[PDB]
Amino acid sequence: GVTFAARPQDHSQKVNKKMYRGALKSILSELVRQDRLIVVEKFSVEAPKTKLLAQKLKDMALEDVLIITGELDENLFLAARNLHKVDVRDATGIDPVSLIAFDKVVMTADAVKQVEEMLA
Amino acid sequence: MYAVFQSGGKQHRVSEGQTVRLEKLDIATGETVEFAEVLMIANGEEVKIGVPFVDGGVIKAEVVAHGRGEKVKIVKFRRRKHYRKQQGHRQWFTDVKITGISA
Amino acid sequence: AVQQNKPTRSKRGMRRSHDALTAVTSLSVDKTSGEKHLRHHITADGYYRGRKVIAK
Amino acid sequence: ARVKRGVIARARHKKILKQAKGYYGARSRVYRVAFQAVIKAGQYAYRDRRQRKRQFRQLWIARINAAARQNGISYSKFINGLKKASVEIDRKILADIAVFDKVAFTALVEKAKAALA
Amino acid sequence: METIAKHRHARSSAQKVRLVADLIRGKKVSQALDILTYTNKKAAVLVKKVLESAIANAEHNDGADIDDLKVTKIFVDEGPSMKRIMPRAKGRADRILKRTSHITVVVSDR
Amino acid sequence: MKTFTAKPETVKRDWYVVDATGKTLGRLATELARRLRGKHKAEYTPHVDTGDYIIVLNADKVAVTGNKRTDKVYYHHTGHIGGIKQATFEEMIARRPERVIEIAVKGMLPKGPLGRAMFRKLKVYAGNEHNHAAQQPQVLDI
RNA sequence: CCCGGCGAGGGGAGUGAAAAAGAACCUGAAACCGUGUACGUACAAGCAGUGGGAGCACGCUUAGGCGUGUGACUGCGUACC
RNA sequence: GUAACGGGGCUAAACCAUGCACCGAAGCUGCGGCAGCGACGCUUAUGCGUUGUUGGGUAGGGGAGCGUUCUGUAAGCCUGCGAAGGUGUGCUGUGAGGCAUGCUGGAGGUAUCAGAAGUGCGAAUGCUGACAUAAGUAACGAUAAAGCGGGUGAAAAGCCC
Ligand SMILES: [Mg+2]
Ligand SMILES: [Mg+2]
Ligand SMILES: [Mg+2]
Ligand SMILES: [Mg+2]
Ligand SMILES: [Mg+2]
Ligand SMILES: [Mg+2]
Ligand SMILES: [Mg+2]
Ligand SMILES: [Mg+2]
Ligand SMILES: [Mg+2]
Ligand SMILES: [Mg+2]
Ligand SMILES: [Mg+2]
Ligand SMILES: [Mg+2]
Ligand SMILES: [Mg+2]
Ligand SMILES: [Mg+2]
Ligand SMILES: [Mg+2]
Ligand SMILES: [Mg+2]
Ligand SMILES: [Mg+2]
Ligand SMILES: [Mg+2]
Ligand SMILES: [Mg+2]
Ligand SMILES: [Mg+2]
Ligand SMILES: [Mg+2]
Ligand SMILES: [Mg+2]
Repeated sequence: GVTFAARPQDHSQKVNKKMYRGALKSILSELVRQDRLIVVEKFSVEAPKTKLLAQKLKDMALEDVLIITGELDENLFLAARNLHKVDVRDATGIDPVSLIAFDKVVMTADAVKQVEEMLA
Repeated sequence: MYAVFQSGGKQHRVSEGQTVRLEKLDIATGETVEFAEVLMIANGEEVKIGVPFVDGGVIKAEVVAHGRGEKVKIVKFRRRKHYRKQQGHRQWFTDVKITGISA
Repeated sequence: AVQQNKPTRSKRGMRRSHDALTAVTSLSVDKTSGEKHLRHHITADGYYRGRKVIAK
Repeated sequence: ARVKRGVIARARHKKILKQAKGYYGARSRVYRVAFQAVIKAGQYAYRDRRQRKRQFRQLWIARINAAARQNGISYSKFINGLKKASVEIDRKILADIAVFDKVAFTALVEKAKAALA
Repeated sequence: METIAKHRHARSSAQKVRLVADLIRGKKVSQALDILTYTNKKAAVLVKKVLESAIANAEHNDGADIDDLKVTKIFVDEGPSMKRIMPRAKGRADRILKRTSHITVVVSDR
Repeated sequence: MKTFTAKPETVKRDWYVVDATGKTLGRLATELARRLRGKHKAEYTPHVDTGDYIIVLNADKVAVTGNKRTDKVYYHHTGHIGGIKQATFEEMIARRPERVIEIAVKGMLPKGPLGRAMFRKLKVYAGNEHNHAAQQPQVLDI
C-alpha cells in the first residue's frame, strides 16, 4: 500500500460574503485604474456569426476581452462560445479570476447598473 | 636590490617588477600606491631597520586587479552526535606590480 | 571457516598473478614432411624424426 | 501528486563522487564509503588549515636557529636582540633571507649582538 | 586497416578466456595460430575460430596479404549469465551462474 | 610567495671526520645526528635529507659515565620462543664496538624511510685510519 | 559475398534520416568486469585521508608560470549510524 | 619480549633556590570578509557611514531558504539551426544549489508570481531487480572396472558394431 493513502477530499474553502464583495469592488476599481474597463449602452449583433463578431471586435480594436450583458442574447452567446479569448456571460454569473485574466473588460450600461445594485 | 615591507598584517619580501597578491584594499584599479613602512632594502650593501620604518625607503606599486581566491570548503561534523555543517569561502585579494624601490 | 571482511580487486590480482599460462614456443620441424609439430610428438601426418607411421 | 527521486538522487550522488575522485577503491566507487571519507577529508581540511601555521612556523624557526648558530649565536638571544633593537621582521622573511642572502642575515646577527651587549 | 571480429554469448567464463588471450596479445598471426593450436584449452579452440574468422574477414572485405599481419587488439568482456537452480542438501538451493563472454579480436597490419 | 623547500637534486652535501678519542657517547651522537639530519644547515627541510656525510673513527674508544660500562645493558629480541638476548657495554665493545654508536644514532634519528636514508650517511670504524681518503674529508672538531 | 560445424556468432554490401535503433532491439546511468595510455610501487608497516612538497607527462600563453593527471618523502591522524 | 622516564640517551639532560631569554593552542592581537542584536543621523530597519557586542553545541524551541511533481499565468515563451533525461568542462553564491556550453540523445520542456504535496534516504539482520566475494576453491551423487580395433562425425573414453 501507500503509507498514508489518499481520500476523495473536498477542497472547497469558505468565502465570506463581505470579503468576496470587497474583492470585487477593489478588482473593478483597479481595472478602472489600469484603464481596462469600457462601458457602452448597447452591444449585440442580430445574427449568430463569429465573422460578424470578429469584425465588430476589429472595429472596436479588441483582442482578448470579456463581454457582460444586461440580459442574455441567443446569437451573442452563440457567436462567442467558439472564441477562446472571449467569454460572454450574464451579469450575475461573474468571477474575479476571469475579471483579471482577460486583457480588457467591456460592460453593458444596464449591466453596470445591475452590478452596482448587486454590490451596494 | 630587494625590499621587505608590511601590507596586510603580513610581511612581504619583493624585488623590483614583481607581482604580489595581497589582501583587499579600497584603492581603484589604475591608481598608483605607495608604502613608506618599509623594513629592509638590500644590495651588495644593505640597509636594514634599526628601529622600524626606513627613513628614505619607499615602495611605489601599481594595483593591477582585484578578485576572489580559490574556493575552500568548511566541514563541521560531530560523530555519533547528529550534527554537521558545511560552508564555503573565497578570500578577496588584490594583485599589485611593484614598480619602484627608493632609499 | 569463513572470512570477516571482503577482499579486493588488488588482492584478487595478487592471487591470480601466478595463475597465468605459459606457451610452448619451442616447436620442431620435421625434415621429411616439411611441417611443424611438438618436440618428441608426432604430426597429424604420421611423421616423427623423418620416418613414417600411420598417416591416416 | 507523486514525485520520483531518481534525477535529484543521481545529482547528489554524482556530486559526492566528483568530490571523491582519486580515493582507494570503494572510497572512489561506493557512496556509503565515499560520503564518509569526504566528510573526514573536510574534518582533516578544517584541522590542517590551522596546522599549516604551526608547521611552517617551526620550519622557519628551525632555519633561523640553524643560520644563527652558523653566525655564532642562539635563536633565543637572537630574537631578544631583535626585540631590543626594535626589529619587527618575521620568521617567514627571515627564513627566506637566511636561505638566499647570507650576508644580510649576518649583518642582522651583528646588529642583534650590538643590541644585546 | 583495423579489422574487427567477435564472438558473442560464448559458453565459457571470460576469466578463463583472458588467460588464453594474454598469450597471443600483440604477437604475429602465424605464431598466434601455432600457440593456440598447441595450447590445450576450450577457450583456445574458441578464440582460434574467432581469429581465423578475423583473418578471413580481413583478407576478404578489405586489405589482403596475411603475411604482413599482426595480432593487435584483443579483449574479452563478460556477457550475460544464465541463472539456474542447483538443489543442495536440506531443502535449500543455490544460484548457478553459467558465465559467458564477448570475445573481440581486432587485427591490423601496421 | 612560497617559502623555500630544499630540492634533492640541488643538495650540496659535504664530508666530515670525527675523531672519537675519549668522547661522550650521547653528547657526541647528539652532534652526529644533528649534522646527519641537517639541523645545522639553514636550508633545512623536514622531508629532504639535507645533512652531510660523517666518518667517525676510533669508535672503540667512546666514554660513558657511571657504571654504564657494567650496568647499562643492550637488549634485543629475535621473535622466537623466549628469545631475549642481553649484552653489557663491554660485551658490545668485545663483540662489535661500532654497534653502540650505530644503535644510539638510529635511536636519536627518526623512525622510517628518511631516518634510515640519513642513517646510511653514517660510517663508523674502530681503528684510526680508513679507506675513504678520496672524498677530501674535513675535520670536525667537537 | 566471406569465416565457422548446411550451426551459434561475426566482418562487408544494403534498406533506412540513424545500425554504437538489428529483433536481448528508443534513451542506456550506477554497482561489477575488461583494453589502451600517463605516473607511482618490489628495506618497507596501521580508517588509506589531509597539509606541505621533489620528480615525471600533457594543455596554455602577456611567455614570469598560472591548469590538470600522478604523488617519491614528511607532520598530524583509530570509519558511519 | 627489555617493559617501573615514551625512546635514544644523560653525572647533568637529575634535585633545591635565583634571574633573563625562547618555544609552545583554533586563547589574545594585526589584516580582509559574513550574519545577528542593540545604539546612533539622512531617512524609515529600503538602505548607507561608523562604533560597541555576540556567533562550540545533542535532545529540543524559534526564524528564514533551495530543489523535485502537478494546477493557473500558458492558444503566451524555448525547441528538429535539436527540448526533458545521460556524461564532461568552465563560471557563480554562505548553503541546500544555480547558470552557460561540448558530446550523447531524438520530442518535449517551461520563465515570473501564486497554489496543492505520495517532496529530498545509508542505515530499520527493511522489500524487489541486478552485480561482485570466498574462487576457478570444495564437489561432479555408492570403490560393481574397465581395455582395444573399426564406423559415423567439425572433432569421440562415453554413441553404434
Ligand atoms: Mg568512477
Ligand atoms: Mg614521530
Ligand atoms: Mg547469421
Ligand atoms: Mg541488452
Ligand atoms: Mg536497446
Ligand atoms: Mg624501495
Ligand atoms: Mg600515525
Ligand atoms: Mg542515519
Ligand atoms: Mg615568545
Ligand atoms: Mg597560533
Ligand atoms: Mg580568536
Ligand atoms: Mg576585524
Ligand atoms: Mg552556532
Ligand atoms: Mg516531462
Ligand atoms: Mg543476513
Ligand atoms: Mg537485498
Ligand atoms: Mg580445474
Ligand atoms: Mg579457499
Ligand atoms: Mg581445494
Ligand atoms: Mg575434487
Ligand atoms: Mg559417480
Ligand atoms: Mg560400446
